Amino acid sequence: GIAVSDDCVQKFNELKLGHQHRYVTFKMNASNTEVVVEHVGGPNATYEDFKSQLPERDCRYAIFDYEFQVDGGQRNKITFILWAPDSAPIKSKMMYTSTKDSIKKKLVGIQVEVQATDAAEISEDAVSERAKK
Repeated sequence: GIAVSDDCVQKFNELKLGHQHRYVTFKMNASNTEVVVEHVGGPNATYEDFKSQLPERDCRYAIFDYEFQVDGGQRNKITFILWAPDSAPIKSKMMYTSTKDSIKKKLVGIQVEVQATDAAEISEDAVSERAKK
């Protein structure tokens, strides 16, 4: 029911098609009618730059273009992150849970999916483990 704004796609395509952003975060608009862009990370922005601003008691969506080395060769995984901390209100968790397939399906090209409910789960450690396979 919640719609996904076109700009969501648009920033996503920048990250994906032109490697313009390291990550894009998405949140429910004030009206709870659409999913909108929260933060755009620049191309050299860090993992900590993303993870540190995640709200302790609210949910978020994100796309992190996760980069790593396999035998010294460069690798990239477009990773889709569902942030849904245990402390977020029921209303919050229900809204993002119901809208996740819609956003994901519009964000063509997702290679890896992570769901995290706390600090260990959204750690770089846990996310790269998933990203490297």
